[PDB]
Amino acid sequence: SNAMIIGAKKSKSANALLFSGPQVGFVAPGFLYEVGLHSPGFDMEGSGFIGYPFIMFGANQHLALTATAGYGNVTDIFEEKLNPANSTQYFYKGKWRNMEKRTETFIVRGDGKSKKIEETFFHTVHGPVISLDAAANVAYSKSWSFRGTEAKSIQAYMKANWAKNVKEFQQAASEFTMSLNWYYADKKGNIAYYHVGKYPIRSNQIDDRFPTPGTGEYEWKGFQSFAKNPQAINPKKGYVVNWNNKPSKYWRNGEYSIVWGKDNRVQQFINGIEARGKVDLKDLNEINYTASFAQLRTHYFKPLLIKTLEKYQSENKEYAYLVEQLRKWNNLKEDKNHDGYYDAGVAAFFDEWWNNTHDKLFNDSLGIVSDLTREITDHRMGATLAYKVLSGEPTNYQWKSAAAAEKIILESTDEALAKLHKEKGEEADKWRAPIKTMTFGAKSLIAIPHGYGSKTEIIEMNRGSENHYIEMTPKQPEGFNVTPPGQIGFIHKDGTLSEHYEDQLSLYANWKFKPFLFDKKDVKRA
Amino acid sequence: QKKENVTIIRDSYGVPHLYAKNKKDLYKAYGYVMAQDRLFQLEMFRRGNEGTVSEIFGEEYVTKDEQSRRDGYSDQEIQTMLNGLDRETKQLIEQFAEGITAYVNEAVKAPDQKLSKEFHDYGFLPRKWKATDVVRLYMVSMTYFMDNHQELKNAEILARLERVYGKEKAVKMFDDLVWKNDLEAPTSIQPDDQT
Ligand SMILES: [Ca+2]
Ligand SMILES: [Ca+2]
Repeated sequence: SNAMIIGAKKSKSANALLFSGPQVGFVAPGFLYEVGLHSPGFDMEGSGFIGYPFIMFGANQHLALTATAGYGNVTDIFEEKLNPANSTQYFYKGKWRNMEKRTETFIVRGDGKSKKIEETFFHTVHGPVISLDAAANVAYSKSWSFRGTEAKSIQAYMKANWAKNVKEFQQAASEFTMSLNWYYADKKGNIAYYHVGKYPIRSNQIDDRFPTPGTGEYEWKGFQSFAKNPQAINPKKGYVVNWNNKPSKYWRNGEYSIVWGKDNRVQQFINGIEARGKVDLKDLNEINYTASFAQLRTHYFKPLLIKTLEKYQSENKEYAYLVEQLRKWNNLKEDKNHDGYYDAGVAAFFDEWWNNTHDKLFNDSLGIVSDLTREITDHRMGATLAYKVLSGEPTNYQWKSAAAAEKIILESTDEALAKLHKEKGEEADKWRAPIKTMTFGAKSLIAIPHGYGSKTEIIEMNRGSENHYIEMTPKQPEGFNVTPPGQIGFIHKDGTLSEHYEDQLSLYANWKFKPFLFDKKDVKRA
Repeated sequence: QKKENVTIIRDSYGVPHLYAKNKKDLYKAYGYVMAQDRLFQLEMFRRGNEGTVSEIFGEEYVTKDEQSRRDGYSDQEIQTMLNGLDRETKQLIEQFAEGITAYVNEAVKAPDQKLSKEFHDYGFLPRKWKATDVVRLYMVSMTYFMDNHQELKNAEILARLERVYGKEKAVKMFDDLVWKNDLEAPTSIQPDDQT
């Protein structure tokens, strides 16, 4: 998920701006639900996740808000020491303790005939048992810092909906117990950013990248004050951008640091904001378009590739050509002429170059753990370690010397070019790859079916599942948004689809939007 | 535009805009319009949290239902959560559930017109809702963004590296794979911006 908030000094109109882009996948019916809520002193328009009695992406009379996932450290795993004579007992604070046991019955549809299966589940003082290592007399239990406070988080979000100023919104933020980033913009020109959640006070004797021994010496000691959560009102830079990246330089997240490295996809939003002076909502939309189509490895890896090839272009004419094509490429995989092929043929070379390079960097050392490390070293948010190795920047382990790294870059180039020459030809326009498409399907990230989906294909975009663009003018929030696939999920018994089942797909695919409605006079004619 | 005590204006995209005299009425209407538009989705999201999807979609979802029940909460535990909220807030969540239930009751009485195709095809009926079920709808999606077992993956990475390469090399490699803090990682705010 991505977000931007723009303060008065960075906004062309001198009004604070907000951009939302939650990434919750693409399903029909959609993951989001758009609504307008109007009662005395409470006027709010926007969307929330399906089933939520509150808006997360939108604006009330006073403030606009959005959120992105925090990735903060709110789950710890405890390694329980099991009694070798009784695997339902674990050692805790000097004594064997008994696990709480629960039997659960599952009715399963077969064929039609229904069957009953039973399973037994265990809890310790730390939480549910998630994994057994019986060989080691260990069980693993899971502690959430928000355990039992999920309803308090709902209440906090409702209070954010009802809030009228920074003080009230910050109060709501301080009560939210799960790990999100919250973003705020108001009609007085203020912007604010909060990394919300209840973050536990951990033992300073343990390495928080690994499970914590569960014997009692290393327990959490409460939760830190909200005043220690990363947060800023009216930061000096004049804006905040985020694409699930790190809140602030010294904020840590334990086992999940793999998302917060030097190479990070938020660079697309930083680049776009820093390349401009004062901005309007149209500028924000252009930044979203760039991020949505960017080949994210280009930011740091395309210059490294060019630098290597340039050293050898006097001997290798194919390298001179590649350099020219790479330099003129705008780093996007886009289809501006809607012909079904990505516009830059060299992007197909670059994709294959990267895949070859990643494998040559790590297969010889991490191949034996690649079922777990490939998701780190080729992560969708960035490839920091690969960047450091190829650039010669300091690492703890000496993966490759600069000479070995350069040979990898060259071998990967030769292999990628040889395959393109064999299958498509020598001109880059022949390399253009067919676009990847996506549908709004039947199964969301909760991993169970919730409808019948849609078969309408649109180009894949690394983009929010909805977008709002809001300007907090003195009169009212104004702007535009899109909430695909459509508002209404109802399909009649006879197969008739609601006219609002997928009537926002074209807007979404074509970078068009519908007006943000706030004034009732506008609503009645919308 | 159509009127209980709440005026509902559906715009040209079908988005409902609710005009109420108080929050109790507003939140009931909010649940009602969401159920009108999304009842089968709401039902299945709830079943996801309760671990009852395999009642509808079969054995392919048994392990998913097991995980959901393993890590989830009983109705009583959720009710205790609701009882710890501000009185008014709990009441509004109850109103929201009453609105969903109002549509359920309408749909089961006129199923051929008001129950969506998936219920007819899968051969079951929607049940009525309580405020605890609203909390379940929050948990099924929000917890996904918070819950992970990366600590266990990390322990496995380190152990496998150590058994082939030895401890000193494995530690260096692991520190490059899952760092303590990359001081060059781009950040949303600067340290001097902190309140
Ligand atoms: Ca942790
Ligand atoms: Ca094209």
